[PDB]
Amino acid sequence: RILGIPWGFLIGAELTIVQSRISLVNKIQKVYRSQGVQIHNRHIEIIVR
Amino acid sequence: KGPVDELICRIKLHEGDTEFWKRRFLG
Repeated sequence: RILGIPWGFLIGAELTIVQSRISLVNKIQKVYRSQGVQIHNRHIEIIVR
Repeated sequence: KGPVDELICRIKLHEGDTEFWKRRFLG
């Protein structure tokens, strides 16, 4: 409602997507780093993508 | 769905006005 029709959903969905991307990778890496498992972010970002 | 100061005249729609939405995005 703050932004218009062509950008209320454009960047609004992007904010949800971008925030979820960094959140999802952190939570997944949190499990593996805690257990002493080293996995590059590439293998996780592909799944999150 | 219908079968006075008429203040509706000042309700300005900015559909398609890219410059207007950029200002609100900035602040």
